[PDB]
Amino acid sequence: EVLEFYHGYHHSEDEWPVAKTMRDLYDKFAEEHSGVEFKPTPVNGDLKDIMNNKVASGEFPDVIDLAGNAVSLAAIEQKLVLDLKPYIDSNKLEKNVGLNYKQNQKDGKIYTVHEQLFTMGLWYNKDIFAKAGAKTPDQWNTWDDFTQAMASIRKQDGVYAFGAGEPSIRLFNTVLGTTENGRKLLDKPLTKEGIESKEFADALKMVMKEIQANGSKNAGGDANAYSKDFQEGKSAVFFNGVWASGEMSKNPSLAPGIYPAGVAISSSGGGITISSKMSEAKQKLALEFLKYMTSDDVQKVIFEKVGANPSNENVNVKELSEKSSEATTKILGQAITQVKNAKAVVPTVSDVWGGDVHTAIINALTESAAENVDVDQKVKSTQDVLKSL
Ligand SMILES: CC(=O)N[C@H]1[C@@H](O[C@H]2[C@@H](O)[C@@H](CO)O[C@@H](O)[C@@H]2O[C@@H]2O[C@@H](C)[C@@H](O)[C@@H](O)[C@@H]2O)O[C@H](CO)[C@H](O)[C@@H]1O
Repeated sequence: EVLEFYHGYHHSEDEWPVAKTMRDLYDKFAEEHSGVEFKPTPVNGDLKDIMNNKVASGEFPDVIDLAGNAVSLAAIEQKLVLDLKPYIDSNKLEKNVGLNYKQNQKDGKIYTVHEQLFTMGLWYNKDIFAKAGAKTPDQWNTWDDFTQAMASIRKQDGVYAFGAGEPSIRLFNTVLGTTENGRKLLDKPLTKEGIESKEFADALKMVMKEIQANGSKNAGGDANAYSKDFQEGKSAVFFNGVWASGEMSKNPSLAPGIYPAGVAISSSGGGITISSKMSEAKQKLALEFLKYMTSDDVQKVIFEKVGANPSNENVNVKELSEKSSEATTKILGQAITQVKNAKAVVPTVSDVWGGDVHTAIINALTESAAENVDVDQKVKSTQDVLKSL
């Protein structure tokens, strides 16, 4: 028997050393293991496609690491996915899964566990801000402070303010969390009245206006294609998580911050997700793999080698940052501490409202960058699109 494990760590160690570290973690589990063999399969392209193509025709990949992506809602309805909570309970792994335990709980059931937490503030270039005379992220008490800082930076040439596209939903996600009503919207699945909802409409409009001011030229991509520009000093701010630290530590000009009014993103994300339709032996090896990726020793590697925030609460991130000589581990701990000490913390749209709502909002924010789009009627048509899904 073969247990197929799909992940997105396909990168050569020369393009992203983290991928190689992860792959070393996986086939070390394979060598550790009986009558069922573990087979890691690195996916080049969309991980959601592997899942969704199997969900159609009523199946599921044996094991998939969704890497922050949300579980298919159709997969849960058809119970293509195993409930992980009994095994966690049961093997005393509440602390090992950390934030996943409460946040990935859907009616007392856990369908996915992310070994790396979706801990997300933002990144900014200290030199570009200083030169523009722009308020740094710690000075952004309101949305208007952020937009005024962005306007100042655009008065300089050679640099654009920020990358828009996928990163622009992080602005929507956090600006919604600026009021109590917006925060409770992100506590439940999305409803028609929630879409409509002055807070939902205002957030949409604020961000779209800023994305349009940011320029249509600067909305053609995802976070991965904006990272290079930021490392090279071509942009002022970069909306990505703490896990960016390894790529970020190379340029000492760039620093962690969080979003206006002291808001940060703190969610689990989708992670290790396992099929319901397997023999007893490969189901228990798959749960053994969850146990492994979530163990004390692996999570130390998750923090120290992989520059990410571990799900395991037994790993002392601060003390490890304390005793490290690594620049990566230093700003990693700094970035995590900022999110942990945010005035308000929100989950990702993807986690709470699902992958479809995530994608629809990203598309609408991207489309709004076009110079000929009226923001008011775009907001209205965006909320028209959300109600239908
Ligand atoms: C769902 C989502 O918004 N994912 C974005 C995000 O993903 C990264 C985080 O989930 C991080 C947590 O520490 O783990 C990273 O592995 C993950 O990166 C992505 O997934 C892995 C498996 C690889 O395929 C990576 O190349 C891929 O980026 O952040 C990235 C940018 O850092 C993207 O915006 C993702 O869309």
